[PDB]
Amino acid sequence: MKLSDLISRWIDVEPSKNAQIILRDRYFMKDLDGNYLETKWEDVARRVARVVATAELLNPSYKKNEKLDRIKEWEDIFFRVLKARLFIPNSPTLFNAGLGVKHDLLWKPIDQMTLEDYEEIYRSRNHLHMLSACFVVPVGDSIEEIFEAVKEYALITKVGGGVGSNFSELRPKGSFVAGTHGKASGPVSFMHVFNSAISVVKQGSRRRGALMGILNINHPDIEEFIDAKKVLNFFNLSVGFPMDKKEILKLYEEDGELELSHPRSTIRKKVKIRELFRKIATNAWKSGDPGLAFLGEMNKYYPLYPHRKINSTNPCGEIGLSDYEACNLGSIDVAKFYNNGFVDLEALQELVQIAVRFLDNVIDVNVFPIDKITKAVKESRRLGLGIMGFADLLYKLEIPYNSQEARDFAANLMAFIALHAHRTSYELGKEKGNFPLLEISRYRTEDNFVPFAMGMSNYDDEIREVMKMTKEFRRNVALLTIAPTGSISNIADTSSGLEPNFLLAYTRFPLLYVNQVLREKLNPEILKRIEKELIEKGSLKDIPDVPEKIKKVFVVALDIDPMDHLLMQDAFQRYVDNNISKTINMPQSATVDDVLNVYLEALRTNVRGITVYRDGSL
Amino acid sequence: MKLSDLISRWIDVEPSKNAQIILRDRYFMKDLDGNYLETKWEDVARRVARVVATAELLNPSYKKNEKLDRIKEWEDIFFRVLKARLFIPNSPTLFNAGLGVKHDLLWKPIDQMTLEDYEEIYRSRNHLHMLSACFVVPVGDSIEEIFEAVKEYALITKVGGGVGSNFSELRPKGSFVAGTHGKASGPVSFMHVFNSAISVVKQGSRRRGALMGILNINHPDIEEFIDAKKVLNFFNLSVGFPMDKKEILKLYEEDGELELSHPRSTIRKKVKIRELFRKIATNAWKSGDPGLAFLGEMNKYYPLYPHRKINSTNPCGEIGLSDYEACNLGSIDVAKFYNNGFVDLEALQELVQIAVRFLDNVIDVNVFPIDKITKAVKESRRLGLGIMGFADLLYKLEIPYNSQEARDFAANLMAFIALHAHRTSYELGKEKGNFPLLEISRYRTEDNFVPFAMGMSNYDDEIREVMKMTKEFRRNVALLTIAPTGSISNIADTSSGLEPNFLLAYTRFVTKEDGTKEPLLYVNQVLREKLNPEILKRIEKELIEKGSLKDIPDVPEKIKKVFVVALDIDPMDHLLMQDAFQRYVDNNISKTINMPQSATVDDVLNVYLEALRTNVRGITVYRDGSL
Ligand SMILES: Cc1cn([C@H]2C[C@H](O)[C@@H](COP(=O)(O)OP(=O)(O)OP(=O)(O)O)O2)c(=O)[nH]c1=O
Ligand SMILES: Cc1cn([C@H]2C[C@H](O)[C@@H](COP(=O)(O)OP(=O)(O)OP(=O)(O)O)O2)c(=O)[nH]c1=O
Ligand SMILES: Nc1nc2c(ncn2[C@@H]2O[C@H](COP(=O)(O)OP(=O)(O)O)[C@@H](O)[C@H]2O)c(=O)[nH]1
Ligand SMILES: Nc1nc2c(ncn2[C@@H]2O[C@H](COP(=O)(O)OP(=O)(O)O)[C@@H](O)[C@H]2O)c(=O)[nH]1
Ligand SMILES: [Mg+2]
Ligand SMILES: [Mg+2]
Repeated sequence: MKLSDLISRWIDVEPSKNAQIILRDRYFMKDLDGNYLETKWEDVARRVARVVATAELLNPSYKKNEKLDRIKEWEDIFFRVLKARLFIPNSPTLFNAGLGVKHDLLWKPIDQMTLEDYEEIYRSRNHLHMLSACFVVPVGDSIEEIFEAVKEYALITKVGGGVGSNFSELRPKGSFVAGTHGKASGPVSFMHVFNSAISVVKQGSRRRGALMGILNINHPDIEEFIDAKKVLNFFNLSVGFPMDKKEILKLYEEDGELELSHPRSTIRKKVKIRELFRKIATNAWKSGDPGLAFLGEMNKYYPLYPHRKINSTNPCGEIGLSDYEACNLGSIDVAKFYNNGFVDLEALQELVQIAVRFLDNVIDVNVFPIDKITKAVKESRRLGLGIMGFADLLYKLEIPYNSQEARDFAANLMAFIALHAHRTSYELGKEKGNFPLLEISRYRTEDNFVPFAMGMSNYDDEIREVMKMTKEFRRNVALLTIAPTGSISNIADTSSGLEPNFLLAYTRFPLLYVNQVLREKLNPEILKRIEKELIEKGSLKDIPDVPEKIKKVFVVALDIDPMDHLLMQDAFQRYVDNNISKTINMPQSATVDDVLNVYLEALRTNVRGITVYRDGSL
Repeated sequence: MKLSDLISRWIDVEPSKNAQIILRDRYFMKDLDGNYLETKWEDVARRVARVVATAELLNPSYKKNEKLDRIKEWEDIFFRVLKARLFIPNSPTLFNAGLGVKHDLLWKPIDQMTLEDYEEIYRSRNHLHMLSACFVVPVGDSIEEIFEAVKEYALITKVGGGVGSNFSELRPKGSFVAGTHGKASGPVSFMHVFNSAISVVKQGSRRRGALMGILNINHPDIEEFIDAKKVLNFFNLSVGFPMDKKEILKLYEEDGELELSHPRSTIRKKVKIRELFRKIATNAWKSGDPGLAFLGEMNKYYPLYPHRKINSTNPCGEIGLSDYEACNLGSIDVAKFYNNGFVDLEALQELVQIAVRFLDNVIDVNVFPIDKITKAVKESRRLGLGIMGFADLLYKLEIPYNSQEARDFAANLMAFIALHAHRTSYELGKEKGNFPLLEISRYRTEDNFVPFAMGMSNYDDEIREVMKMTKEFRRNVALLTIAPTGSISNIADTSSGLEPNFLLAYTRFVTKEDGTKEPLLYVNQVLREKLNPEILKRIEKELIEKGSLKDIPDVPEKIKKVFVVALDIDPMDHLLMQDAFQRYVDNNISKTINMPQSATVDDVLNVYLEALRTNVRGITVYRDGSL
């Protein structure tokens, strides 16, 4: 079906009461005195679409004389997709689009818009007009650099961004400090200062700080780092693996030793890699931190490596970013593309093309707090297009999430999306200009460069042809992710990212969500029976009656075993150029060795990082 | 006697074994491998003298034909006074002088020095060559300004400076934040972040962070602030009074109210000033914090006010500084100037002269971490010349510290030092050029401006004359302080600043090798010389135990009266001695008002009230046994 007719299906479906509370609470724009300027999701869609359409003012392919018609056409299509909740950008785009701009321009009817109105919108965006969720900044090994970075953390946090750093440049605890003849405090002690700073800075009532701290497996303070969260309450922590995954897997299998060293310390030490891994797995088993960051695997597929390098991810791991790089995200609700036993690929291809342009346009109307970041974004134009609604889509297609069928479907769907996103990046490079760094990237300097592993779809040959075409034109260094969608999936009334539903019926903090696909499928009588027990047991697994069929389709996170979580992550990652947010859920009864086995399988798969969470742990 | 004759008396006297421990521990320079580059006090005096003499390269009054000779001469006199421990600069001058300079230049015989050698010393001073103890920075009401200040605190602490700020620009807790539609954390919450930063920064083993935080009495978060230290372990805290001390005393006497308010907040509150005072006194009675900072009184005597403004002190209260301003200090051991019943003013006047040139030269070879600081110091050239050994001097003169005799003597001594310091600033402005802001200062734009209150000396008229002469030539905006001298008085083997001796005797502990802790027994040297050694051996047990001579049987009354220690002296007598010095000091004064364990909160309040009537610029109290 044509997208415009899909839009018609969804556009007047009202957000749920629960989603409306969330919107009122933090997304509807208020004036300085606290009065609402927006009361409905329609108003947000209008505002955001108009602001992001103003980027077309910069399009060199439009004659000054045609610009108004073209801008209005993009506003209209952005508005309709957004109102329908077929695609939603990351929260900061929703919170901050239009800041600075006269209230009489942000919601005015589109048929009244003049070229001067759009110019005024573009000009009046203020210093807070920050629309991107993901940031990385370096923390160099000096007091100047550490405290400049603390300042950057605070500035990013204030405007609503999530920021990560690799702390491995900081010399280990005890190291000589030539300047004072002293002993260095080490990275962990400094991370405490970053945490203290972020305890007092937030985006008001809308968004607290969210941080990632990485320390590399071979740093002399790695053991202290691994136990650091056992304070650092604003940080997620992951262990960094800058080397090849294969090299580290081989070391483990051969029971080898890892040399812990640092370039500006005499502190050296040897540790058995198996012991280090067990220490990680033990802490993860207890508390869920730290995760693993396969930085080597990110750089393997980074088109600008090795003249730029990925040293860190943002807070939830989904984008690997070079120093001072930021990235804006957005997600398609693929559950809205179910049509009579199939995914409507006709309409999906159309939305992927719109979505890529929208995310690319956000770069042009985004304002960052630090010039180095503005520069890094402009040079690379990395985007993060992903999906949400995946688990609910599988429910509609009657596919169990824990099955090879599901995984082959996921690979093929992600492959389709990736083909069309990259084809769109080609078209935009031809239309608007290539990203500045194309010439020095592997898209240009190499043949047969592909930014992901592939191997699980018949789209692969077509994907290879497109990548060859982008030697010539390419708007964006990379285009895809799967994010947590912790808030936007709630706004869209759909499942989160690629995750299975955690529960089919449950209350969040008033009350209560109950899976609509299940409500629409399960016998409405055999439903009011079981319901009490389902909220009690948290699954259908051993409720009797309840058809087995409904049971096998309507699985939740803890019905699905750790390896089936992991292999789902791999199926998607083979067709994602950035990374993926995935929690490997594990039963309360899992052991430390069960965790280690997830790590070893992860090292063989194509995953770029790992997060585990053992039920009942925290 | 001539200063050269006094120098002869002291120059070959080495520091006590006690002082030598401190020096080896943190004053003797080491190479990157840790090997000692210095092993005698002599070696430190050579290095510092040579570095600071290097500033004479910039003296525009010298012809290059004499320049080597002139430089070598100041290096020589600097070396002799430092070696003798007659004058010693603040610790950071001693720790950092010569950093960046090739080791072959800092200690080689002076007769091997060429003008190329001095030029190279000047050129190779590195970014850690920081020679000043006292800093103030602003903390403006924005996330950007707050975290820029946090960084500044880390950079200053790294190089071994002590820093203060007034945090009153920060809007009170719960105030609107327009950029986020949020609520402000308030100053105290931010001060916790500064403390956290400084928990991980220090000048190696030499020196931990030392911070001052001031909040003004009409800030709406003042009550929270007053109780904040009852965490902030690197902060001293003082309450700021930017208004006239008289205005505050009058509000108190009338039992009036203060309106608390802030320019970036809508909430205002009225509080009884007596209630606020009792809150301060109760916390100080418990813990020693917060102090009082009479900012208004400091600005009363600030020659650049209101063009520039003192909003805060450094950590120990002794220098009131404008934003980004710093100040280098040094102190004269006046105990060494006793001669046969009198102070040797002949030799003291010559040393004042040398010392003011030394301190002014430090500015020229000092490297700061932040350009705005370099600028502020260059524009003002503020110095902090003070004294140590004062308590020991009184013992030698057989004057009780707790007496009008002592306070009269103090005022006269400080009046004399002030006279000849400001005279040498005149001579220096003529030789080297005036401080850039002389023009806009009250030394030019008024008649009869004097940067301190006077009123307790024969010298007042001559001081008035010197200040008039200084309308024309003046190298320095201000010259004088009395610091704590917590380390340099140890190196000099003398009493600390203007403070009385805390104890006349205690057990010192020496690391033996083998094991222990060899207990030695320290008795005050002047007491050792006056007291019959038979008696001393008899009473010293009891003297260590009781921490005073006062109730020891068969110690002569004259000895009891003269050899007083801090807790023998009542709080009013502490306070009035502070007033006597402050009348002839252009910056402020470090003084602890010691209070007996038996003092009440009412007794603390009465100290604060008497302080409002005297000429003191701030108050620190410590009640024995409170912490
Ligand atoms: C000064 C100082 C540094 N450090 C750590 C911070 C950085 O990780 C590292 C170096 O900081 P720096 O600020 O670089 O110290 P430096 O340049 O004077 O010494 P070097 O030439 O040997 O670099 O030392 C502390 O932990 N505490 C300190 O007091
Ligand atoms: C952003 C933010 C500010 N503050 C405090 C820091 C400053 O004392 C004060 C101002 O911060 P600013 O950084 O100046 O906030 P703003 O400029 O966006 O808003 P305004 O125009 O109202 O200044 O608020 C917090 O306590 N928490 C915060 O998250
Ligand atoms: N500062 C801050 N950033 C967050 C927070 N939650 C998410 N982010 C950022 O947004 C990214 C994507 O998270 P996602 O859950 O998809 O956000 P949504 O767009 O709000 O649904 C994270 O990886 C962070 O970079 C938060 O609470 N605070
Ligand atoms: N950073 C830091 N500064 C100090 C310390 N002790 C003193 N200061 C600074 O030195 C100034 C004068 O102190 P003083 O005790 O006379 O120092 P001394 O020269 O070491 O004897 C204080 O007022 C502070 O500003 C310390 O331990 N750390
Ligand atoms: Mg360094
Ligand atoms: Mg502001």
